[PDB]
Amino acid sequence: KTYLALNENPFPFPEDLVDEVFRRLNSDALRIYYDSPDEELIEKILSYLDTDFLSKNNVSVGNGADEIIYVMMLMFDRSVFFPPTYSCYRIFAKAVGAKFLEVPLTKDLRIPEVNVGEGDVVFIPNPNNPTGHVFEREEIERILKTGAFVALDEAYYEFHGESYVDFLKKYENLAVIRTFSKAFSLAAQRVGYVVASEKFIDAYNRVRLPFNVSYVSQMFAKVALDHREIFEERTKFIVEERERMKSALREMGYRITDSRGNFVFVFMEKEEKERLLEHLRTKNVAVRSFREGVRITIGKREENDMILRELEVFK
Amino acid sequence: LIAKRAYPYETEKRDKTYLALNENPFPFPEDLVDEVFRRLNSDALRIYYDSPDEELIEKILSYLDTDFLSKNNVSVGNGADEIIYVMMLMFDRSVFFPPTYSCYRIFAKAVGAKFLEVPLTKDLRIPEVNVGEGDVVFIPNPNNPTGHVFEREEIERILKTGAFVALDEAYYEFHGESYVDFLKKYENLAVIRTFSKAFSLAAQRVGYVVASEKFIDAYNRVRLPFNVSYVSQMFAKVALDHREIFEERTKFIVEERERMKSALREMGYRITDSRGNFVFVFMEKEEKERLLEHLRTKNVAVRSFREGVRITIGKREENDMILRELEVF
Ligand SMILES: *Cc1c(COP(=O)(O)O)cnc(C)c1O
Ligand SMILES: *Cc1c(COP(=O)(O)O)cnc(C)c1O
Repeated sequence: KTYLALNENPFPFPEDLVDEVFRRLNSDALRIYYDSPDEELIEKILSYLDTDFLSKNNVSVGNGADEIIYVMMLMFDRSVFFPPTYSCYRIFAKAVGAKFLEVPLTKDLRIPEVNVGEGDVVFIPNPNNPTGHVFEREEIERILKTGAFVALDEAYYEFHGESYVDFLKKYENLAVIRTFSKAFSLAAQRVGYVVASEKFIDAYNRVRLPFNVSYVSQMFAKVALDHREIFEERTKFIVEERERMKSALREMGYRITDSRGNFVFVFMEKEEKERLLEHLRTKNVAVRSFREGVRITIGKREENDMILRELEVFK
Repeated sequence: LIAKRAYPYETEKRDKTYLALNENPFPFPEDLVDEVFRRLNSDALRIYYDSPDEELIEKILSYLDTDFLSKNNVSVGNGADEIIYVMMLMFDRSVFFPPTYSCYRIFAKAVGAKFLEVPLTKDLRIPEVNVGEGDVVFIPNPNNPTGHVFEREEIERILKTGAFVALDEAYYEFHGESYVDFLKKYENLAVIRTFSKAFSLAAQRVGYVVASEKFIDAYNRVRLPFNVSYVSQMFAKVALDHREIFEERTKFIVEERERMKSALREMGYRITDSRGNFVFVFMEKEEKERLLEHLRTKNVAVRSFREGVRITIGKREENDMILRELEVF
C-alpha cells in the first residue's frame, strides 16, 4: 500500500549509521537514568543550528516535537492556533485541558487578526501543515510584537530554505521547534528539540518529564547529526521531486499551495475528493485528507509518478 | 512574565559508587542488545510506529500471566513516569502519602494538578481520607522509599471509595504479589509497571499500565500518540523473550537485600521490611548526617530522606561496603 499520508521520509535510516549507533552505545548505560538532553547532543544541535548567539542554555529536547507542543500548552494560559494547521494542536490542547482559540486562516492563508498578547502561546507551524506554504516573517513579528509567546513549529525547516530562529536576538517570547522525524528518518525514535531564551528553557525543563528521551534515541539523533550531508542529499531530492510534481499537477488543472515541505497540498471539493480517495484506495494508495483538499507526501520517484498518473485518469 | 517557584531542573551528579536511584546494578545483557539490533528494521525508523505495539502488548499479557486481561486492558508509556504524568491530567485531584515516590509531588506541580498529601501512620499504613470519585490516589506498592508492603484490604478500602486507585507497582519484580487481579471486581484501578528497575532498561524509558478497558480507552486519548520509540519497544520486547536472564538477577537483588537487612538489624539498626530493590534505614538526624558526611568523604551515594536513608542494592562488593560502613556507625 503505497503510503503518502504522514510526511514520512521515503528513505530508511542508513544501515551504516544504525551500526555506528549500535557500536557506540554502552550496555552499562541502559541500566541507569541517562541525562535527558545529552551534553553532547546539545553541542551537536548547536553546530547544526550554526549561529553565534544561542548557547547550551538556549536548547532543550523533547520526546518528539510533539511532547514539546504537549508540554508548552501546559505552561500558558491560552493556546492559539489557526486552522488549517497541525491537526494535533487541537487534539493535544483538548487532552491537556488547555484553553485554546482557533482563528481560521484568511482566504489567502495569511495569519488572521485577534487579541493575543502576553499570557498566550500562539502555535505557528512555518512551513504550515498541511498547506505547506510559508508565513512571511513580517507576519511572525506582528504576533511577536503583541508580546504573546510565539511557538514557531519549524518542523519542516529542512525542506524549506530559512528559519526565523535568529529572531531570538531581539524577541524572548519566541521558541523554535524542530524535529528529527522528518528529514532524518527518525520518526519512530521520537526526538525533537526546542530553541528559545534561557528563561524559557529553564522553565520548560521544569515542567517536562526529567528523562524524556531514551539513551538510544539521542544516539541516533547524535549519529544522525554527524552525517547531516547524507540527509541533506535525500532532502535535496525530496524537494527537487516536490517542486516537480507541483508543476506536474498545475498542468493537470489542479489548484495547489506553494508548499515548501516534504509534501504538496491539492485543493479540491469534498464531493470529488471523497471520490479519488475511494479510487486511490483501490490502488492501495493513501494520502492525507483534510478540509479544502488533500495533502500528499513526497515518496520514491516511482510512487511520486504514481500520483501524477492516477490523478489524471481523474481530472 | 511567567516565573515559577517549582524546583529547578538538574542532573544527578553520579559518584564512583551510586546507590541513590534504585537502578539495577547489572548492565543490559550484551547478548540481548545484539538481538535487539538484529531485529531492528532499518526502514522502520522512518515511520510513525504504533506506540502500543501489537506484539509488545501481547508480550506484556504473556508476562502478566492471566486469563482475564486482554489487549484492551493494556497500554504503555514513556516510562512509568509518563504514565503518572498524564494520569494526573485526567483526574480532578491527585492523592498520595508521604513518605512516597517524590516525583508525585513534583509532577503534581509541573502539570498543575490539584493534590493533597496525607502522611502515613507511624506504622506505614494508609490513613483516613475524604477520598472518593473524581480523585486519583497514587499508592506505590512496594512503597518508595520505605519499600514496605501495603496490605490487600488496605488498598481495597480506598477502592470501594469509588476513588480511582493508581497502584504503582514499579517494584513488583522484587516482590511476589501484585494486586492486578483486583481488575476482576473493580474498574477504578490501574496498575503501573516498568522495565526501568529489574530489566536494566531505565535508560530506555518503557512503562506499562494494566487497567480496565474503559480506563485505557480514556488514557490513550490523553497521552501523546507516539510516546514509545520503535527501538525502545524492541528492547522491552526481547527483554520479555528472555525474562529468565532477568528474574535470576532479581533473585540476586532480593537474596542480597534480605541478607543486608538481617545484617543491618544485628547492627542494632531499625530498618523497614523493604520488599523492593533497596533497604530503608531509619536514623536520627544528628548522626544520620555523620553517616552521609562520611559516605560523601568516601565517594559513595545513597538516597537521603526525612527519617533516614534509602540504599539501593548494587553489586555484591558494594553491598558488602555499605554493611561495613554502617557498622562503624
Ligand atoms: C510532523 C509534525 C510534528 C511531529 O513531530 P515529532 O518529532 O514526530 O513529534 C509536530 N508539528 C508539526 C507542525 C508536524 O508537521
Ligand atoms: C523509580 C520509580 C518510577 C519510575 O519509573 P520509570 O519507568 O523509570 O519512569 C515510578 N514510580 C515509582 C513508585 C518508582 O519508585
